[PDB]
Amino acid sequence: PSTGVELYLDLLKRTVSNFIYQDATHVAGLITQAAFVEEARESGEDYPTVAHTMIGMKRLNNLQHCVESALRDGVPGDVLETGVWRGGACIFARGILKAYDVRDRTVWVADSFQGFPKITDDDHPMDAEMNLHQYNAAVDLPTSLATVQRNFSRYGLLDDQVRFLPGWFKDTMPTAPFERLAVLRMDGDSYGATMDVLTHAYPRLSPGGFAIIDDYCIPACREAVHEYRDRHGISDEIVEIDRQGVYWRRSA
Amino acid sequence: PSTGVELYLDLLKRTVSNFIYQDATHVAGLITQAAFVEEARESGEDYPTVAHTMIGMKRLNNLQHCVESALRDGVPGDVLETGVWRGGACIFARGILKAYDVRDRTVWVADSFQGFPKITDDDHPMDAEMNLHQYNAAVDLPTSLATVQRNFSRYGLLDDQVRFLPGWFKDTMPTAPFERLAVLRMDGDSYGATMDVLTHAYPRLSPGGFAIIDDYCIPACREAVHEYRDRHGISDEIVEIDRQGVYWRRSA
Ligand SMILES: CC[C@H]1OC(=O)/C=C/[C@H](C)[C@@H](O[C@@H]2O[C@H](C)C[C@H](N(C)C)[C@H]2O)[C@@H](C)C[C@@H](C)C(=O)/C=C/C=C/[C@@H]1CO[C@@H]1O[C@H](C)[C@@H](O)[C@@H](OC)[C@H]1OC
Ligand SMILES: CC[C@H]1OC(=O)/C=C/[C@H](C)[C@@H](O[C@@H]2O[C@H](C)C[C@H](N(C)C)[C@H]2O)[C@@H](C)C[C@@H](C)C(=O)/C=C/C=C/[C@@H]1CO[C@@H]1O[C@H](C)[C@@H](O)[C@@H](OC)[C@H]1OC
Ligand SMILES: Nc1ncnc2c1ncn2[C@@H]1O[C@H](CSCC[C@H](N)C(=O)O)[C@@H](O)[C@H]1O
Ligand SMILES: Nc1ncnc2c1ncn2[C@@H]1O[C@H](CSCC[C@H](N)C(=O)O)[C@@H](O)[C@H]1O
Ligand SMILES: [Mg+2]
Ligand SMILES: [Mg+2]
Repeated sequence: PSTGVELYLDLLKRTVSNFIYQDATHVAGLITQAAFVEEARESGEDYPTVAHTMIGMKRLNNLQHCVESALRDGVPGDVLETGVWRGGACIFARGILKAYDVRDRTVWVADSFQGFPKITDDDHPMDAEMNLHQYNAAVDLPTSLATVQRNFSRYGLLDDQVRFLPGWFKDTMPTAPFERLAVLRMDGDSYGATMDVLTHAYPRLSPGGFAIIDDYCIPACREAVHEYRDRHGISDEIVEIDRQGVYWRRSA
Repeated sequence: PSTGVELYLDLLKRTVSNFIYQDATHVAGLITQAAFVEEARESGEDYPTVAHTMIGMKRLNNLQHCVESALRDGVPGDVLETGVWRGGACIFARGILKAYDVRDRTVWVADSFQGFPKITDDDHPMDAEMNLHQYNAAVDLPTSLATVQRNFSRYGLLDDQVRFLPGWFKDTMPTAPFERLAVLRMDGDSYGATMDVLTHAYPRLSPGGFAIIDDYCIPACREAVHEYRDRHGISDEIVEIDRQGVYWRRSA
């Protein structure tokens, strides 16, 4: 990075993922030690105790790629992340728009702001077995709307181009008041959250727009992706980002 | 802030002072609670447990003012900080040069890298009384050269335009290899450290350059400043920054 924009976006990635102060990770899943590990934060594989995003540098770089490509190529629409936790990825998205002085696109921040949902008999069997709800406390996942707003304000990026969609995706997505998306970033882990958002938000993704599946390594997530793509006859190349995420670019 | 440069430098200030994650302060001096207090970090009056600078937002803004004015006005010379702790103010200084693609100026980082010196019989009576050495561990002040280098690297700002002057100022300043300074930032607290640097570095401060006295609220520091100014017939207006620091701009 040499230009002001390049320096800003580089620093913003380093800051939301907190390579700057390198906070400890929660101990959960495959992470058995609390110590900061560079490689884990680089590929977004730990559970930061303090950092504002857990998606890591490779998926932040991907988000930047997708937003910049949409801007460059004149792909119409907003940016939506479904599953935002402390807000770091959406903060970075808003910063990208800020850096290029884009005044006519919005970052939509969608989340229960309550962590993973309690499982009921309505849930897909794979979601029920996985029961993501059980690790809400373990990785400090429930994060209120007020806290996420607090966090945008800390980098000076809380403004009218950031809009919030509080609630469960099955409830908020069908009538969410955006008309077009240039980037749809899905990070809700489950079959349910993935299918909710593909069903109700993907049709508003512009041709040339990007669909990012953060959690593709999770079998329930991946099953929703393939079910949805099969149903709609979507054959757009699935491109791998790191050990967790993939994306495709919508051809039509 | 709206340009890439403005956004970058704004974020860099917020990051080195850690308004982003808002670390606790040490409980020392007039600070009686550990909790982050916005006003205290804004004015640089606490003792951050994690942040890379303790000078606060107002004195960061002042440093930016002085460096940008020197660049704008074509004042020749490098930037020197005497007393750098974890390096945050010097990191920010390097960032300013980076933002404007300045390739012909250096940030000089001068410190014992060991905290305040033990008092000897040679010390000024006010320094002996104050005995700053007593506070080293309490506010985690001793910070090694390796750690400071580590810290610049985290921002991507460790390069050949950052040079280090390890040692006591009375030892390092008289023969420090720089020829001219555009900004001289003094943050060594004591009569001794202030007089060391005024004596041996100030004569290399260019006309139009800036002399920043971070610690002017400390009587021993202020005593050195007026003794030095009186000796050299310096009458340049002393301008307040906040409740600790002042600066003047050199006319003669
Ligand atoms: C710590 C929280 C995570 O828990 C996990 O990562 C939980 C992984 C469990 C422990 C695994 O199960 C174990 O596999 C071993 C090979 C054998 C072991 N024996 C005893 C049976 C067995 O316990 C995995 C394989 C369980 C299966 C069902 C699975 O795929 C679980 C996924 C759960 C992911 C949980 C949510 O993590 C999310 O992962 C995404 C990839 C990230 O992007 C991020 O998404 C927002 C993250 O959210 C915190
Ligand atoms: C905890 C470490 C600091 O300890 C301090 O901050 C020391 C504060 C002493 C205790 C103060 O004295 C007290 O003032 C009260 C209002 C009343 C109280 N009664 C009993 C009289 C009285 O004790 C101050 C006013 C003493 C005078 C001599 C002074 O200015 C002290 C300077 C010593 C500063 C110590 C070093 O702090 C440095 O202060 C600079 C202003 C900062 O920019 C920063 O510089 C690098 C910082 O370094 C950690
Ligand atoms: N069905 C659902 N409806 C709404 N939010 C959901 C949901 N299932 C999971 N979530 C939310 O999905 C998020 C997954 S963590 C998301 C990580 C985030 N993108 C980052 O940058 O770090 C959590 O905040 C959780 O509250
Ligand atoms: N006589 C002396 N010679 C060299 N370094 C000294 C010194 N007296 C004090 N110091 C150093 O002065 C520093 C004061 S703290 C400086 C704070 C720093 N400018 C910031 O941005 O946060 C300490 O790092 C200490 O090691
Ligand atoms: Mg994920
Ligand atoms: Mg000071």
